[PDB]
Amino acid sequence: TSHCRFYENKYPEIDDIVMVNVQQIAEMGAYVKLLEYDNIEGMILLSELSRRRIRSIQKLIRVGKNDVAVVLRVDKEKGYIDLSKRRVSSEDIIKCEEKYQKSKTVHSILRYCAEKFQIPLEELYKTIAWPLSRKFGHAYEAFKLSIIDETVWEGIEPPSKDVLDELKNYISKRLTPAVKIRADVEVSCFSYEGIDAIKDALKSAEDMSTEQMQVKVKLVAAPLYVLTTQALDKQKGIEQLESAIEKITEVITKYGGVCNITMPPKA
Amino acid sequence: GETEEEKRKREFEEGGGLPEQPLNPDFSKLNPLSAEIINRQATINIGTIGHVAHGKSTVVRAISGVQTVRFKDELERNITIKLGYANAKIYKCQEPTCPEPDCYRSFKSDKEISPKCQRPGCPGRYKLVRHVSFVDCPGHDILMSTMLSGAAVMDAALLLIAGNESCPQPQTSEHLAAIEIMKLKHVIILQNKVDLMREESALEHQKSILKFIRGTIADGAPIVPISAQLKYNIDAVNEFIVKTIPVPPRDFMISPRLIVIRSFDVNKPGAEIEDLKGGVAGGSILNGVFKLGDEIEIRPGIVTKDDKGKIQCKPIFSNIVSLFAEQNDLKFAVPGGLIGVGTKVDPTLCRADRLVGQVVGAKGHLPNIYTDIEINYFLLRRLLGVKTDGQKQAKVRKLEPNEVLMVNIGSTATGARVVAVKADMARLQLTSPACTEINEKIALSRRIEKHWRLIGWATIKKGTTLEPIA
Amino acid sequence: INICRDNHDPFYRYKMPPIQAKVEGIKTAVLNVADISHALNRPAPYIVKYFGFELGAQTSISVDKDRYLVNGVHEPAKLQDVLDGFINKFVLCGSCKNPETEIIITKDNDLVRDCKACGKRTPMDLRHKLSSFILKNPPDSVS
Amino acid sequence: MRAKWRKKRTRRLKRKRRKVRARSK
RNA sequence: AGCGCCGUGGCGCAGUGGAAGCGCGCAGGGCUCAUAACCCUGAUGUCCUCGGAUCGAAACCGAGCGGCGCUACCA
Ligand SMILES: Nc1nc2c(ncn2[C@@H]2O[C@H](COP(=O)(O)OP(=O)(O)CP(=O)(O)O)[C@@H](O)[C@H]2O)c(=O)[nH]1
Ligand SMILES: [Mg+2]
Ligand SMILES: [Zn+2]
Repeated sequence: TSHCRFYENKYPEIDDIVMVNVQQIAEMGAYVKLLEYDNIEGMILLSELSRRRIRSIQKLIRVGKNDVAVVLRVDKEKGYIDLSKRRVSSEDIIKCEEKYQKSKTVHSILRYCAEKFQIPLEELYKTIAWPLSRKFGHAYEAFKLSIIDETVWEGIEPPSKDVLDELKNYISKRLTPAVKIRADVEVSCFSYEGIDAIKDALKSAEDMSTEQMQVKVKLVAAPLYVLTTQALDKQKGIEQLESAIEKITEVITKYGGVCNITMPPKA
Repeated sequence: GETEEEKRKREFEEGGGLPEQPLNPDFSKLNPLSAEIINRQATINIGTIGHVAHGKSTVVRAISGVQTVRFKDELERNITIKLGYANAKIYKCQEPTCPEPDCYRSFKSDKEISPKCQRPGCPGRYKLVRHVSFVDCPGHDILMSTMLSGAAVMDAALLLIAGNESCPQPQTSEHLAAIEIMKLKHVIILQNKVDLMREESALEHQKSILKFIRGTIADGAPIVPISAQLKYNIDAVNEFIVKTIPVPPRDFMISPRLIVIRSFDVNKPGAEIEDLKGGVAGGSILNGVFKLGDEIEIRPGIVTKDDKGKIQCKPIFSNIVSLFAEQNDLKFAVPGGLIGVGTKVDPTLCRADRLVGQVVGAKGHLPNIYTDIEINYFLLRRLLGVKTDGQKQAKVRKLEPNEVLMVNIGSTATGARVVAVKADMARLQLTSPACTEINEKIALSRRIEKHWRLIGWATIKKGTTLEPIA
Repeated sequence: INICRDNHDPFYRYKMPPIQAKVEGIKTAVLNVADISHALNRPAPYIVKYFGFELGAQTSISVDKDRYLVNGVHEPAKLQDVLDGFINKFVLCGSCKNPETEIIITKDNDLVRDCKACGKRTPMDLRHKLSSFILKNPPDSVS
Repeated sequence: MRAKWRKKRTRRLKRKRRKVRARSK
């Protein structure tokens, strides 16, 4: 069951930017629900809606799908929202869809957990999502850090530990991201012996592979040797491949041949 | 109840198989027809020449059965740049009761010493008279240096002409004249297209061909009507090859050498490189008895330019890891056959058309690179390969100072600049390296109508040698 | 596939593919303008706007996304003939009639046909609207 | 009509015939 | 021989973790005495073939098919 607004409180603040799905139009416009903040209803007057001319009303309203939203005035005493679709720009739309995805993913994971446990989903956001959004600024980034670091769940009080286990398993199953760094080096040697030099250099390159990062010097051609590594954090692969580059240059600068680089390490 | 594969294995075993070459035999007694040599290498090189879009490789695949790759997506259909290599074994059958013309049988490189007689009712076994290699030269107007290199490595020739097309095909004339330039008078004329032909049309084309070859150097060349697609008149060409073409003098007294025309990097992709091979250079030994594990150096080799602009050549020494000929890895190589010299050479060095027309010498000999060479040149009266629509085939003009000319010494495709032109000698400067071994027949081509045009022949007389940097 | 001309029947020469038209509501999208453009060393806008010049109707041009809409009911023959007028007036040079000539501006704003085989600077018909069109967008540098 | 544009068109046609003369002479 | 891309309703792009998407198409209706513009409403589909993960996978992954952009003819 979908409830327990993703953000902190029930009533949207002033000038906060949200995302609304059209639900019902009488004459004045889109008095509809929010999908980023609380699901409380809010007015959307038609003049607050259209930048172009108002030609196709039905093609424009698009009931059943989310759209941008800027809040202008809030009812904080009985509950209503003054919300608009005119105070937006494209670069604003970008962060709008960003926040849309950010809230959707956390709602999906915690809705799965609350559906499986039959534990009221508001208790899930109380016990889990809100402390993570306090520590780390957003529960999505907190889940991403949980995938690498277990410490995020310390100091936080489970409603039951099986909740922790199921959440860990599901975030590991769906939020699994490790990026491949590949480089390309031309052997341009015109010399006497390079094949044995290639043996030495590639043995040295593959021995540098760590237990968590196995660099594999694969063959795709005679000059072009390719270098692939699975960067686990995406900061050490560049220096690993730089070490391999130093190795290849140092090997071939003495036998008499020449080697040159085309593609440095890039994710 | 036996599979075809089990069968083939059985009559391969019963045929004597493919025996391994001995490690160290008596070389003073070996001939190119010893059973030790014929089973695992080709001693006669045969070239194929013809007009463009004719099907030279098709006759080769009809004779042997090994395809010529025809690679590079674009070149899968139009024309290929490198040569075409295929191996054929000339099997005669020892029973004289069967007719002579169908006695001869050409088979692939994988055939046995004595496989059964395919003619229904003959219990004889084939005896291999000789294993021969086939070089499919290009047949286009731009590719000319590779053709002339193939002719230089050719020992026998096969001219191909089509019937219903126009009689005077000038590409064929250029091929035959180039073959005449490089001292080859063993040519077999082949009429490719006979099936779509009338009885009188074939006779008229034959008369035209005979009239064509009256004033050239070659006089007594046979003509054979063969069908490339119908796969017939195969035995006739083989018996003609056996009869008319003898063995050019190539014995073991002459010093060992190599002339590389093609290069082959050995970098099988997808697998780990901890199991890798060397690099193969496709070269012909026109003279020399090369074995496994010998020192060799590529004479023109590494080409570099210094800050002053001077051309420096570093001869590429290398240890031979292996020699590949015929089908099996062989211990010692027989001159008169293309061989893949697989060496510790760099993978890039043999990648592209890089070892195309270069000269290689074993340790124990010093071929000399030259920078300026004095040539003795002779030239024809009209260019060949120019279809004049009824007007006096273009008469060739005398050479001029400071002209770029494509000079093919042996196999090297070099662009020379003219320093002096005389009545019968000339002086050439090479911005690209060339080396002089003994005589090394040369061909000359000019830029007259956009693309390259052969003009005449030449021989090296003098030259300014460049001492290699150790 | 055309031999790049209309009243010209060789077997050997430079090639052009025919152009066609699909319907939109109405305006015809022409599929084969970029390929002919590359076969004539002349940008697609020159093709489309010349077709319009000899035609006399509203047109839409968008080179980034391949939707070249020319408005009107034009059977294949009519637009292939207008493009034939293009190639004869523009693409082919004087002496040999080379189907690859570029459009070049010297220090003077003399828009000129320039060839490769004969290589002359064919005196261009600046007295046409496509001349002003081409001079508006310098070739391969403002497109 | 707009005799403005007709006069301008006549001037332009005269200009074009003059430049054709200029190339031709 | 290997890696990066893709898998349409008639076409171009897209979100691929709530299950067929819009523009442009089209059949039909609305408006106008009339046509267009416009307004609207509807019809086609096995996000490729088969599994894992999941309440559920066109979708996250995979055990492969079909096609593409490089290495480069790689004994
Ligand atoms: N009618 C006929 N066609 C043949 C015959 N042999 C080959 N062809 C056809 O020639 C066409 C091209 O063959 P191909 O071997 O690739 O030509 P090529 O000799 O390599 C080109 P180049 O002469 O420049 O080297 C093929 O389609 C083949 O069917 C033949 O005997 N008769
Ligand atoms: Mg060939
Ligand atoms: Zn011209």
